[PDB]
Amino acid sequence: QYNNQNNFV
Amino acid sequence: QYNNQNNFV
Amino acid sequence: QYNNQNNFV
Amino acid sequence: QYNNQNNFV
Amino acid sequence: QYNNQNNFV
Amino acid sequence: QYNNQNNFV
Amino acid sequence: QYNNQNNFV
Amino acid sequence: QYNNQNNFV
Amino acid sequence: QYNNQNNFV
Amino acid sequence: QYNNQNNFV
Repeated sequence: QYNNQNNFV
Repeated sequence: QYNNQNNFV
Repeated sequence: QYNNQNNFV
Repeated sequence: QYNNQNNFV
Repeated sequence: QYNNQNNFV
Repeated sequence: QYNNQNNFV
Repeated sequence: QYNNQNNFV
Repeated sequence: QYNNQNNFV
Repeated sequence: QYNNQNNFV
Repeated sequence: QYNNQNNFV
């Protein structure tokens, strides 16, 4: 299981 | 299972 | 299962 | 199962 | 099953 | 099974 | 199974 | 199974 | 299984 | 299993 999340402001 | 989410403001 | 979502503002 | 959604503003 | 949806504003 | 979709704005 | 999707803005 | 998705803004 | 996703802003 | 994701701002 590969879980990825990223936020760029 | 591959789970991906990204936000670009 | 491949799950993908991305938001570009 | 391939699930894809993207939003471009 | 291939599920695709995209929005371009 | 070959599944292909592309969007060009 | 080959699954491909690309978006070009 | 080959799963590919790319976004170009 | 080959899983690939890339975002270019 | 090969899992790859990259973001370029």
